This record gives sequence, C-alpha cells and structure tokens, in this order.
Amino acid sequence: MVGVNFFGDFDLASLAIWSFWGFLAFLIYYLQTENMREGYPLEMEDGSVAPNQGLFPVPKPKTFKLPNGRGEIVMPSAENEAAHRRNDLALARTSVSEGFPHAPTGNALVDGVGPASWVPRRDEPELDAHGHNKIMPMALAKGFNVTAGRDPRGLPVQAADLEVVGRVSELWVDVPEQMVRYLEIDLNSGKKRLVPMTLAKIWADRVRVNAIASDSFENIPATRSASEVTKLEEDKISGYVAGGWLYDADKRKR
Amino acid sequence: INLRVWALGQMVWGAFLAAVGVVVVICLLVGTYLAGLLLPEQSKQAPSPYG
Amino acid sequence: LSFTGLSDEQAQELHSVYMSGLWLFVTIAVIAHIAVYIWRPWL
Amino acid sequence: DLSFTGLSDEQAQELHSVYMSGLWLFVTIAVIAHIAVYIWRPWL
Amino acid sequence: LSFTGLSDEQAQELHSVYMSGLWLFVTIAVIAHIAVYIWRPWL
Amino acid sequence: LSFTGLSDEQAQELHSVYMSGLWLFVTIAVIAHIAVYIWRPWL
Amino acid sequence: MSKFYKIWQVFDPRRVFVAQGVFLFLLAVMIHLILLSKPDYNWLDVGTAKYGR
Amino acid sequence: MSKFYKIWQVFDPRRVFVAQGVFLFLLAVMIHLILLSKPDYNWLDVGTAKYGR
Amino acid sequence: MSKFYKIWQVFDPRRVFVAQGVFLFLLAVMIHLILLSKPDYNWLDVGTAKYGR
Amino acid sequence: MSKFYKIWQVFDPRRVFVAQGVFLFLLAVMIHLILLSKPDYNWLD
Amino acid sequence: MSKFYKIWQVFDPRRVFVAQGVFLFLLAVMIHLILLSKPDYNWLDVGTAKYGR
Amino acid sequence: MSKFYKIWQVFDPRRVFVAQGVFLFLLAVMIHLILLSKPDYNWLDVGTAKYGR
Amino acid sequence: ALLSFERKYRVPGGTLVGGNLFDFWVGPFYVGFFGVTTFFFAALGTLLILYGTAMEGVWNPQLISIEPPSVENGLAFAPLAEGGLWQLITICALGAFISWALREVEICRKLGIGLHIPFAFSFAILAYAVLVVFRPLLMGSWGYAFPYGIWTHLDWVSNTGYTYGNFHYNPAHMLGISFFFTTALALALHGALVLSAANPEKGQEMKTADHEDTFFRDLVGYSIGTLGIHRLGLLLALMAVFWSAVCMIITGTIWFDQWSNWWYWWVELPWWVDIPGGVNG
Amino acid sequence: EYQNIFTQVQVGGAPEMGLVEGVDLSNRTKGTTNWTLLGWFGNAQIGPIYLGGWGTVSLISGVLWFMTIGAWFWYEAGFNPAVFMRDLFYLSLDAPDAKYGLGVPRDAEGIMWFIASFFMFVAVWSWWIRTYTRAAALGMGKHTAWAFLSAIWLWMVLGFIRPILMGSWSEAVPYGIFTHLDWTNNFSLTYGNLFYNPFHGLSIAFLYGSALLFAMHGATILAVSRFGGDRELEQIVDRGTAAERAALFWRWTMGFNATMEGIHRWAWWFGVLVTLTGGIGILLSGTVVDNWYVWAQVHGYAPV
Ligand code: BCL
Ligand SMILES: COC(C)(C)C/C=C/C(C)=C/C=C/C(C)=C/C=C/C(C)=C/C=C/C=C(C)/C=C/C=C(\C)CC/C=C(\C)CCC=C(C)C
Ligand SMILES: COC(C)(C)C/C=C/C(C)=C/C=C/C(C)=C/C=C/C(C)=C/C=C/C=C(C)/C=C/C=C(\C)CC/C=C(\C)CCC=C(C)C
Ligand SMILES: COC(C)(C)C/C=C/C(C)=C/C=C/C(C)=C/C=C/C(C)=C/C=C/C=C(C)/C=C/C=C(\C)CC/C=C(\C)CCC=C(C)C
Ligand SMILES: COC(C)(C)C/C=C/C(C)=C/C=C/C(C)=C/C=C/C(C)=C/C=C/C=C(C)/C=C/C=C(\C)CC/C=C(\C)CCC=C(C)C
Ligand SMILES: COC(C)(C)C/C=C/C(C)=C/C=C/C(C)=C/C=C/C(C)=C/C=C\C=C(C)\C=C\C=C(/C)CC/C=C(\C)CCC=C(C)C
Ligand SMILES: COC(C)(C)C/C=C/C(C)=C/C=C/C(C)=C/C=C/C(C)=C/C=C\C=C(C)\C=C\C=C(\C)CC/C=C(\C)CCC=C(C)C
Ligand SMILES: [Fe+2]
Repeated sequence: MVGVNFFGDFDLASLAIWSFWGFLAFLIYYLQTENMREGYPLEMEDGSVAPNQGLFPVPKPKTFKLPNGRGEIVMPSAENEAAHRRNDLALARTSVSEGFPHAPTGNALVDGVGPASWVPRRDEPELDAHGHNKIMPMALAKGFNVTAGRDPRGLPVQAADLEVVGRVSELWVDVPEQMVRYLEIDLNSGKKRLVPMTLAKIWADRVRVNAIASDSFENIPATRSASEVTKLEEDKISGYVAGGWLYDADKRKR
Repeated sequence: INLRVWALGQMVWGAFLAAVGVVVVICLLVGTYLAGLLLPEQSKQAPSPYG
Repeated sequence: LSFTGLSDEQAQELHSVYMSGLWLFVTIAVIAHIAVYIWRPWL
Repeated sequence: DLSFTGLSDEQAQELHSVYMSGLWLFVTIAVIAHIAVYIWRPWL
Repeated sequence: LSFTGLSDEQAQELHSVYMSGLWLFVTIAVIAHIAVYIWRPWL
Repeated sequence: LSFTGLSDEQAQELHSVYMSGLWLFVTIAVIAHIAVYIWRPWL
Repeated sequence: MSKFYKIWQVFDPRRVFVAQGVFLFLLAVMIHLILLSKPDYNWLDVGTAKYGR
Repeated sequence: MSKFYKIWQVFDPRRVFVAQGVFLFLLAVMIHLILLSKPDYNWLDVGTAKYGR
Repeated sequence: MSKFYKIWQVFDPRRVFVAQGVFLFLLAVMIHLILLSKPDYNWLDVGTAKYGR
Repeated sequence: MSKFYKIWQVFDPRRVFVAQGVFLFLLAVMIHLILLSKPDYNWLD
Repeated sequence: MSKFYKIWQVFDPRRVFVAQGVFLFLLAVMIHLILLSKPDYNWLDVGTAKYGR
Repeated sequence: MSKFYKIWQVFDPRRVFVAQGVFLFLLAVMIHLILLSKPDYNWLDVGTAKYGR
Repeated sequence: ALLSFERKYRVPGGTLVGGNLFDFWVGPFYVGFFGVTTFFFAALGTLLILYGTAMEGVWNPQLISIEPPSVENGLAFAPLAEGGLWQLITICALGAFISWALREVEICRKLGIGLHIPFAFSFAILAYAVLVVFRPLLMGSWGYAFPYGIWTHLDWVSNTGYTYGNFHYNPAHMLGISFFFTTALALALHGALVLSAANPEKGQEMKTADHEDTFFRDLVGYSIGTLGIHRLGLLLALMAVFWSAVCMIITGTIWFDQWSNWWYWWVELPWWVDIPGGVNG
Repeated sequence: EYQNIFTQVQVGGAPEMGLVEGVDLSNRTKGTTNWTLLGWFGNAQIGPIYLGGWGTVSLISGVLWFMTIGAWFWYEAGFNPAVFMRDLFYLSLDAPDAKYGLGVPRDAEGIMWFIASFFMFVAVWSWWIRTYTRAAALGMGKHTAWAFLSAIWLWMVLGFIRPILMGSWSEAVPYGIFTHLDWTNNFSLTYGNLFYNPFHGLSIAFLYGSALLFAMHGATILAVSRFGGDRELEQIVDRGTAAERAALFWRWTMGFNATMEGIHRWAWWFGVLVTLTGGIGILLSGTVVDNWYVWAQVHGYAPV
C-alpha cells in the first residue's frame, strides 16, 4: 500500500492523521467535560449564576458509592455544591466592578477567608477499608513506633516571631500509609493544638513553625475529641496555619 | 522639599533595582563567555547545523 | 427573557450606542478603503 | 441607569472628558511627528 | 472617587512636583539630544 | 417539553429575530457572490 | 418548517451563537485561503497583473 | 431586525467588547501583514521605489 | 457618539488604562522595529549614509 | 488637560514612581545598547 | 417504521443534534475536498479552463 | 430466531446503537476508499473516461 | 466567571512587585506586574514571528521558520532580516517565561500553597536557555541555537546530533531518555490506579488508598505511596530535564568527536584489551 | 518552608498485609521487610506479593528469555567472562537474516531469537492477564490493563506485526543494548527522517506532555499536601480546600482547570497515547510510506 492514494495525495497515513485529529478533538471534549464535576455552575461575585457558563456543557451526573455506609455521592449535584458551600463570609468588595479582590473585614485567620480558607467537609473522620479511623494518635496505633529519623516528641516549638509557644507531645499518624500527618503541641497556655507536619520543620533542638506567630497558636481550631480528628477540623486547622504565610508576615522575623 | 525628595527616592530606588537586574544578566552572560574562553579551540570550530 | 438581567430599555440604549460606534468604525474603514483603491487598486 | 462599574453619568462624563483630552494630545503629537517624517522620508 | 484615597488637593500637589521633575528631565534630555545631533546627526 | 426553560412564545420571538439576522447575512452573501461571479465566474 | 423554533427549547442560545460565530468566521477564512492559494482567484495578484505592477 | 438589541439580553457587554476588540486588532494585523508580504502591496517598498531610494 | 462616556459604566478605568498603555507601547515598539528592519526607513543607517560616515 | 492630577486618584503614586524609574532606566539602557551596536554611533570603540 | 419516533426515548435530542451536525459538516467537507483533488471535478479549475484564464 | 428479541434484555440499546452506527459508518467509508483506490471502481475517473473529459 | 468556591480566595496580597497596583483579574486570569510583562513579551514575540514570516513570504504555519544569525556573525547583534528578529524573539521568550514563573509565585503566595510549580518550570526555562543562550556563548556564536519553526528545529536537532555520530551514545542523553520513559510509565500507572479505585467495577463500592497499595503490592511487591508517587514523578521529570541540559552543555564544549568512541575506554582497559573474541576483540 | 520532598520522621508498626476482596490468600506471601532508605521518599514496606498462575508463567517465560539472550552472549564471547564484561553492551542476539523471510529461521542466531521472542510474547501477555486479574480480584477497574495494552501494542508492532506485513523477521528488533539503538537510527535512516512522521511527532508531543503534566501535578499536590492533597480519593468525594486551591492556581494561571478526578484521565491518556501513536507510526513506515521527508514535501510541511 505504498503510493496507493485513494484520492489525490491521500493515503492511509493521511487518513490516519485526520482520524487522529478527530479522535483528539472528541477526547479534549470528553476530558474538559469530565473536569466539570466540581465548581459549576459558574457564579458572580454577588453569588448569582452568571450569564456565561462555558463553552463545554456540564456533564451528566455520575454516582459514587461510598464504603462504610457513608452513602452515595452524585457529581455534579446541587447537594454537593450546597454541602461544600461557605456562608456568611467576612469579606468586603474592593470595587463595584468585577475582577477585583475581596478584602477581609476582621482576622482572616479566624474568619477563614483567603489562604486561611476552609471548605465545609463532612464532620466525620476519614476511614480505612476496615472501617477504622485513618488518623490516630500513635498511642492508639498498636505497634507503631519511630522506626527512623528524629523524634519530635518533647521538643520546643519555635514560631515565626522566634518565640517559643510550647512543646510537642504526641504524633498523629496515618495508619494504612504509615506516615506522620499532624504533631500535637502542648501550649504554654494549658491547651493542646494540632499542627500539620508539612508545615513543621524538625531541627535537632526545636520544631520551627514559620507560618504562624506566637499570637496565633492559641486561636487554632480545636478537636471536639482527643482521639479522632474529622475532615472538617483537619481542613480548618491546615487553613489556619497556612494563612500565616500571608497574614503573619509582618511579625515574622529572620 | 519633603515630597520632592520622597518621589525622587522612589524613582531612584526603581532605577537601582533595574540596574541590579542588568548587572546580574550581564555578569551571567559575560562570565559564561569567559568560561567559554577557557575551553578547547574545537569548541569554536564546530560545524554549523544551518539553523 | 434575559440571561444578563438587562431590561429592554437598557439593551436598546446600549445597542444605540454600539450602533453609533460600529457605523463610525465602518465609515473610517470605508474612507480608508477608497483611498487605498485610488492609490493601488486590487479589483 | 445601568452601571456595571459604579460610576454614574456625571463621574463617567468627567472621566471621559479627561480621557479625550489626553487622547487628542497624544494624537496631536503623533500627527506632528507623522508630518515631519513625511517631509523627511515619504512612504506614499 | 479616589480609588487610592488621595483628595483632589493631595493629588494636585503631587502632580505639581511630578510635572516639575518631568519638565526638568525633558530639558536635560533635549539638551543631550542637541549634543548628540551635533556629534552624530541621524536625520 | 423544554430542556432550557424557554416557553413557546419566547422561542418563537427568538426565532423571528434569528431568522431576520440569517436572511440579512444571506442577502449580503448573495450580493457578494453575484459580484464575484460577474468579476470572475467559477461555473 | 413551522415548528423549527423549538430548537430553542432544546438548545441554549448562547452556546450555539458563539459556536456558529466561530464556525462562520473559520469557514470564511477557509474559503478565502482556498481561493488565495489558487493563482486564478487571488484577487491581489490578479489586480497586480491587471494593472501592470 | 428591529430587535437585535436583544443580543444584550443574551451576552454580557464586557465579554463581547473584549472579544470584538481582540478580534478586530488581530484581523487588522493579519491583513496588514498579508499586504506587507506581497511586494506589490508593501507600501514601504513602493515609497522606496517611486521616490528612488 | 454623544454617549460614549457610558463605556466607563461598563469598564473599570484601571484595567482599561493598564491594557491601553501596554497595547500602545507594544504597537509603537512593533512599528519602530518594522522600520528598523528595512534598509530604508532605518534612520540610523540612512543618517550614516547621508552624512558620509 | 488641567485635570490630569486625577491619575493619582486611580493609581498609587509610590508604585508608579518606582515602576517609572525602572521603565525609564531599562529604556535608556536599551537605547544605549542599540547605539553601541553600531560603529558610527558607538562612542567608545 | 411508524415507531421510529421512539429513538428519542433512547437518545438525548441534544447529543444527537450536535453529533449529527458535526458528522454532516465533516462529511460534506470531505466530499468537497475529494472533488477538489480530482482535476476533472475541481470547479475552480474547470471554470478557469472554460473562460480562458 | 423466534426469541432473538432477548438480546435487549441482555444488551443495552443505547450502547448498541451508538457502536453499530460508528461501526457501519467506518465500514462504509473503508469500502468506498478501497474502491476509489482502484482505477476500475473509481466512479469519478470512470465518468471522466466515459463522457470524454 | 467565578467557580462556586472562588470568591473566598480572591483577596489582596501575594505580590512581589506592586501592591494595590495590578492586583486584579481579567476573567479567570490573574494579572500582576509579571502578568502585564509576560503578556507584553508574548504578544511582541508572536508579532515578530508573524512579521518575519511575512518578510520571508510564508504563511503556512508548518513552514514558518525564524532562523538565527550565521555562525560567522558570532555573538554580535545581526541585521533584523538576518537574525536580529530571532534574537529579539529569544529575549522576549526569556522575559515571558521568567515573568510567567514569577506570576505563578505571586498566585501561589496568594493562595497559600507551596512554590513547587515555578521551581519545576524553572528547569524547562533553564534547558531552553542552555539551548539558546549558554551553549551558543561557549561555542562562540548564536548560529548554534535552534530556529523558531515547527519542523525546522527538528532539522536542527538532527544535524546537531549527527555532528557527533549517533547521539544515542551520549550517557546523559541515555539518562534523560530513561527518566522520560519512566515518567510516562509512572504517569500512566498513577492515572490508571486512581481511576481504577475511584471508578471500580459496576456494582462495587468506591475504593481507598488501601486497595491501591494492595493492588501494586500484589502486582510487583512494592507500593511507594500517594505522596511518594508524586515526589517521584516530579523528581523524575526534573532529573530528565537536568540530564538533557547536561547532555547538551557538554556536547560541543567538552566533547567534539563521535559519542560512540567515548565508551571505548572500558574496552581499552589494559587488562581485557587484546583478548581475542567478542565484538571488540 | 518544608517542601515535603523527604520525610523527616518515619513511623511504622505491623506490616499492612493487604485486603481481602476476592483474593486467594494462599497465593499471597507472608514475608515483608521494611527498608528505611525508601522511607525518606516513599513507603518502606517491601512486600507482600501475590504468586499465582499468570505470574508464575510470566516469571518462567521471562527468565527463559533473559537466559537465552545471556547464553547467546556467552557464546559470542567465547565463554570468556572478561570478554563478556568487556563487550556486554556490544553483544547482541540479532534478528534473523532476510534470506529466511518470515519462515522459521534456519540458523542458530535466528532460531535463538525466535525462541527468545516466543518466551517474551508469553511473558508479556501473561503479565497483562495478571494485571487484569489482580484488579478484578480487588473489585478495581481495568485501567492499568488498558494502559499496559498500549505499550504492548507498540511492542507488538515492533516485533510481530510489522515484520509480518513487511515480510521479514529481519525488520524486528535485536536483543542488545547498543544494537537496538543502532536499529532505531537505521530505521529512521531507511525511511527518510522519522522526525517527519506525523505520528512520531505526536508520540513525542505526548511524551513531553507526560513530563509536563506530572511535574505540574506532583508540584501541585506537594504544594497542597499541607491541606491533605495527597489523599485524593477522599478529596474526590469530599472536596477540601486542597483541591480548590489547586484548581484555582491553574485557573488563574492559564484560565482552565481540572478536578482531583479528571486530571488522572489526562494522565492516563497522555500515557497511552505515546505508545498508541508510536505503534501506528511504526506500522505506516515501510508499509505505507518509504520516505517521510518526501511525504512531508508532498503534504505541505517540508519545503520543496
Ligand atoms: C536516530 C533516532 C530517530 C528515532 C527513531 C525512533 C524509532 C525507530 C522509534 C522512535 C520512537 C520514539 N521516539 Mg525516537 N527517534 C528520533 C528522535 C526522537 C527524539 C528527539 C528529541 O530527537 C525524541 C524525543 C524521540 C521520542 C520517541 C518516543 C516519543 C517514541 C517511543 C515512545 C516510548 O515510550 O517507547 C518506548 C516504549 C516501549 C518500546 C514499550 C515497551 C513495552 C513492553 C511490553 C515492555 C516489556 C518489558 C520487558 C518484558 C522487560 C521487563 C524487564 C523487567 C521487568 C525489569 N525520538 C530520531 C529521529 N524513535 C518509537 C515510536 O514510538 O515510534 C514512533 C520507535 O519505535
Ligand atoms: C501589522 O500591521 C501594522 C502593525 C504595521 C499596522 C497596524 C496598525 C494597527 C493595528 C493600529 C492600531 C491602532 C489603535 C487601535 C490605536 C488606538 C489608539 C488609542 C485608542 C489611543 C488612546 C490614547 C489615550 C490617551 C493618551 C489618554 C491619556 C489620558 C491621560 C494622560 C489622563 C487621563 C486622566 C484620567 C483618566 C483621570 C480621571 C480619573 C478620575 C477618577 C476622574
Ligand atoms: C472544503 O470544502 C469547502 C469548504 C470548499 C466547501 C464546503 C463548504 C461547507 C461544508 C459549507 C457549509 C456551510 C454551512 C453549513 C453554513 C451555515 C450557515 C448558517 C446556518 C448561518 C447562519 C447565520 C445566522 C446569523 C448571522 C444570525 C444572526 C442573528 C442575529 C444578529 C440576532 C440574534 C438573535 C437574537 C438576539 C434572538 C432574540 C433574543 C431573545 C431573548 C428574544
Ligand atoms: C469514502 O466515503 C465517501 C465520503 C467518499 C462517500 C460517503 C460515504 C458514507 C459512509 C456516507 C454516509 C452518509 C450518511 C450516513 C448520511 C446520513 C445523513 C443523514 C441521516 C442526515 C440527516 C439530517 C437531518 C437534519 C439536517 C435534520 C434537521 C432537523 C431540524 C432542523 C429540526 C429538528 C427538530 C426541532 C428543531 C424541534 C425539536 C422539538 C422539541 C420539542 C425540542
Ligand atoms: C483569509 O481571509 C482574509 C483574512 C484574507 C480575508 C477575510 C476576512 C474576514 C473573514 C473578515 C471578517 C471581518 C468581520 C467579521 C468584521 C466584523 C466587524 C464588526 C462586527 C465590527 C464592529 C465594531 C463595533 C464597534 C467599534 C463598536 C463600538 C462601540 C462603542 C464605542 C460604544 C459601546 C457601547 C456603549 C458604551 C453603551 C453602553 C450603555 C450602557 C447603558 C451602559
Ligand atoms: C551472566 O549472564 C547470565 C547468563 C547469568 C544472565 C545474563 C543475561 C543477559 C546478559 C541478558 C541480556 C539481555 C538484554 C541485553 C536484552 C535486551 C533487550 C532489548 C533491548 C530489547 C528491545 C526490544 C525488543 C522488542 C521490541 C521485542 C519484541 C518481541 C515481540 C513482539 C515478540 C513477537 C514474537 C515473535 C517475533 C515470534 C515468536 C512467536 C511465536 C508464536 C513462536
Ligand atoms: C446502466 O445501469 C445503471 C444505469 C442502473 C447503472 C447505475 C447505477 C447507479 C447510478 C447506482 C447508484 C447507487 C446509489 C447512488 C445509491 C444511493 C443510495 C442512497 C441515496 C441512500 C440514501 C440514504 C441512506 C441512509 C439515510 C442511510 C442511513 C443509515 C443509517 C445507519 C442511519 C440510521 C442509524 C444511525 C444514524 C446510527 C445510530 C443507530 C441507531 C439504531 C440509532
Ligand atoms: Fe494524583
């Protein structure tokens, strides 16, 4: 089939490349549609549905069957967008026109806006396949010990202000994945607060948390329970800590 | 008086940042050229790829 | 029926102004085309 | 009536008056430059 | 209006100093241009 | 029946306007085709 | 023929407007370039030859 | 015909204005460059020729 | 034509001025370069020639 | 033309001054380099 | 045959319309390009040779 | 063959119809192209030879 | 324009240069100092390419090629019709890439996420630079840089390579190829696993990370983990680009002969040199 | 300021032996070793592993393939270990001679190549079935198998399919480190320049896109790992701020974005398309096109 043109210079290779262009167009359509199972329909800064919703249509709902009796999640669904919707946000318009920032009205860390934002996830812990809780304190994880690396437990916690706020007490560990997720801190004020390991750097003599200063460690969201942490609490905590890279920069030193 | 020197300081600080960037780019390029002067002469005798 | 929230009066005024602009654009373009035709025709 | 920006008719008219002042000054300078260049080296 | 927050008079003063510096810069530049034109004309 | 939330009358109006635009487009295209034919025919 | 207006009960006007706008501009460009590729329908070179330039 | 103003009950004027501006600038640039690519419609080379430069 | 001021009830002055400044500087640079790319209209080379340098 | 001072009611003058210094310095440097790239206008040579 | 209206109880008219439009346009373009390939069915060359150009 | 209708209890009609359409279209295209490759079953070239053009 | 959840994140801050100035959005795009700068540079470079191919007389986007200056021109700025346009386009491309990366920095520090993405982009920027700035400087001319054309920079690839026999024999080239192949393998496997867990067989509940670890353990006996696979692919791509930049920086600066002759030091090792037999004996 | 590239603290307890979801626990091993060097980057648990019929078949056949190649290597070296370690990358079990066409070769090198390739066929397809069944047992999708099938498609095009259409086993790939590089080079040379193959360019586009995409995606997850991004299956059904901040970074950067499920479809497809397009391109070379530069010239992407 060399030099065998159906018409003109059109042989099996041209047929193939044009067929691929078609398949690729269809595939881009499929992928961009499947990327629309979250975040849609589009909104205004006022919260209303926008006149423009896109050039690819939002696809048909699929259903996720959840283990552990947790139910069925439909994507896209108005129920999923309503459950993950923040209400009564503490933000003020910077301008009447669109495309301009929204300014926090109070303490954006406490009010959970901007990089300190959190999503209203379900107030239920993340579970493993057996139905147990995925994140546990290492005391409740039977068999777990520090196989390698530095043990942070007992180390003082230095903040962005270069001041010390307390000492590490316990390690919250992902049991199926065998890794540290949060380290708990005994604050000098008599309170226990969680902090993500990804935002804590273990030195030989200290644990440095440069995100937030000493003022913010006290207002960190607490867990209703001391043995378990919910997805919601996790999101609140991690947002609060991360927001300090912006809202605690004037205090940060060195 | 105060406002004149303030605005002139702002403009000169911008110019100083620009000059630092220029100095950096020039140092990079020139130092690369010099390091190239240390290489064998066949580094300068390569045939062209015509493009 | 409106997907933008604009009433008939608002959109009619907007269209009046858009039409003024379009006709001015087209007038300048026409004059330029006439010039270029006198200078170097293509048809 | 309709304002996607918050500017009213008065504010918009003032802003526009200044915008057009600047536009016409820009265009005047460009026209003088074009005249000078056409005198020095024509292109038509 | 004052997106920045400056009052008309603050802006007047700042623009006064700004135009002062601008005219000074332009004078220096035209002088340099006269010098370069006596050295190397480009027209 | 409707998938987009338009009544019979809304859509009839929309169609009236759409057909007006379509026939304007087509009239222009037809005039241009006649011109190009007289200038340089293809059939 | 009397009932084609229900395409608006089935289709969204905004998407189809943008789609057909893109389609018509690209089709116009396609045909213009097809002609320009043929020396016999290139109005620019044809005018050049017609006027001796 | 007398109801085209309805196109603003469908599309938002900001997006339409931005789109038409980009479209017009790009179209103008492309046509100018198309003419500049043809030495017969390159007005610069022309002015170079008719004035002997 | 009398009512073009309404473009400021549509667009924000800040974004418009940013875009316009960038566009104008870009266009000016583009045309100056198009000129410098021609052995004629290059005022530097043309001056070097005119004055015997 | 007399009301150009309202451009400071649109843009913060501090950032504008700094950016203008940067812009003007880079433009001047570019032009000096263009001229140095030519033997007739190069003044060091 | 008299029950062929039941495909709209199996298929979403919107998907079907979009797919049908795409399919028809692409098939038309394909056939037109096939004809343009052949010298004896290229109307553009046929008219050229007919009118002596 | 009395009870071939049970393939719809087995198989889903929507998937079947989509796949059958794609399959039949590709089959027809491939056969037509095979014919076009052959100078004897090319109906266009045969028409040219027949009508003297 | 806004996603259902985008409002709470649109706050002020996260700017390296400018404050209130340029802190806004154009649709979805965030435009700051570096958004402005990269738009300017990208538009200028695009228009320069278009004008260059206009001058040449070529409008087929698959034949457009803006070639660099000659090897004889050296490091000097050339006539814009002879390579100055390539030079300006390269300046603009560098500026646009760097401004894109710094814009990503601004966006990250506005959102509160880490700066891994601009770091990873910097590697590709640096490889492009190795190709068009540094390797030409050490070689003494910009004529060794690749042209800006869809199918002509492939001619540059081929000729640059065959100037050293088969370029397959460069060892850093080998490492880059291996890392690229492994990156593609790992991406395919990661997508496959996440989708197999999230979209399981009909009639089964959604799976967990336990099922993923178990699948890959039962398959090959090891699972690197959810975080490990991401660290791994990131580093794989970065090492691929690093070893490509190495293969090119040494190619005509420290090596000048065919790359196949490099390996003959292990053949010429004095204890098995003259043994008879095999390919090299 | 901690980039999460390496783990600071390792913890561990009893080994995660696995999940029972349809698996035969008798064919799964009971031995596990923890290695800390891997813990600084990923997981340290080595094992367990499933040992079944398909894995047994694949192990046997692949060991035989490896050993056949190595035996030919030892013969070609004259049984000298020094010449074996000297010429290791230069030795090769080469594809049959053209004189044999497609028939069973009548030479030692050729029949050895034939039998090693038989073992390779058996091993690779057995491993494909292994993947399919290991997913089916855990009630997981078959995406891994359908992805492996694309690589198998290219490997087949190279070794079995294209030699048949072209009519000779000499067109297939030899078993050697440097010889298969030489095979690639000579393949490109024989058919114009393989750069000007469009499907080759597409395979390269998708290879480069795989690295672009994984760099983007891994940098994203490590950037949002502070919010729990690495736990993607829980972000898919219970969206958190990690997914939102990733999506928003990419929307603000380049206008469009994906979901936490939806970027893995991009990943899967960029992966498989490399080998799909490559296989098609290799098929078309010699069978439909003898020179790719002339083809490009005729088809408008090479100058005449
Ligand atoms: C001089 C060299 C020629 C050239 C000739 C060829 C040829 C010939 C081919 C390509 C092919 C490819 N080339 Mg090359 N190539 C050139 C130029 C380039 C350049 C460049 C920048 O110059 C690049 C980037 C590429 C890129 C590529 C890839 C995109 C593509 C192969 C993809 C792949 O994953 O294959 C690797 C993947 C596989 C082979 C799949 C393997 C799967 C099997 C099942 C593995 C089983 C394992 C086995 C049992 C053993 C296991 C061991 C133990 C388990 C550990 N080439 C030049 C022009 N290239 C290939 C292609 O796709 O063609 C279009 C191909 O055949
Ligand atoms: C490829 O082909 C080539 C490129 C060769 C040819 C192509 C050419 C093209 C495409 C040319 C296009 C040209 C265009 C589009 C030109 C447009 C020019 C315009 C619109 C210029 C506008 C200028 C405006 C100016 C200078 C405004 C100045 C304003 C001031 C100095 C102060 C204004 C004060 C204000 C706003 C304060 C008011 C604020 C408050 C709060 C009241
Ligand atoms: C290679 O092959 C070649 C290209 C050579 C040959 C092949 C060519 C082919 C295949 C060509 C195909 C052409 C086709 C299919 C063309 C179709 C054209 C159509 C359908 C055009 C329609 C145009 C419609 C227009 C311009 C409508 C305009 C409408 C308006 C301006 C008003 C819009 C209406 C409103 C606002 C409704 C009122 C709203 C409310 C809410 C009441
Ligand atoms: C190698 O192959 C070549 C190309 C050489 C030769 C050709 C090969 C082949 C395989 C050709 C195949 C051709 C085929 C299969 C053609 C089929 C064409 C068909 C079935 C066309 C159908 C067209 C239908 C149209 C345009 C229908 C339009 C309908 C409307 C505008 C009204 C729809 C309904 C409306 C608006 C009301 C909806 C009501 C409510 C309540 C929403
Ligand atoms: C390959 O083929 C080539 C390129 C060679 C040839 C083909 C060329 C083609 C296909 C060219 C196509 C050209 C087209 C489609 C051109 C279309 C041009 C149009 C539609 C231009 C419209 C311009 C409109 C303008 C300038 C409007 C300006 C409006 C204003 C200044 C006022 C805006 C309205 C306001 C402020 C009212 C707001 C009211 C309230 C109450 C807020
Ligand atoms: C110390 O030495 C000992 C002996 C201990 C062990 C050492 C072993 C050594 C040194 C082994 C070395 C192995 C090497 C270097 C292998 C390299 C292999 C490479 C690079 C292969 C590359 C490509 C191979 C491909 C694409 C093969 C494709 C094969 C097929 C698709 C098989 C198709 C079937 C065929 C051709 C016919 C057989 C079919 C039937 C039905 C009989
Ligand atoms: C000397 O002797 C003489 C003169 C007789 C020689 C002359 C011979 C000639 C002139 C022969 C000509 C033959 C021709 C021109 C045959 C023409 C056939 C035509 C015009 C067919 C028309 C329509 C065909 C259609 C609509 C086919 C549709 C097929 C489908 C599969 C559509 C339904 C299914 C779809 C769209 C896919 C999804 C499936 C489901 C079930 C929903
Ligand atoms: Fe992932």
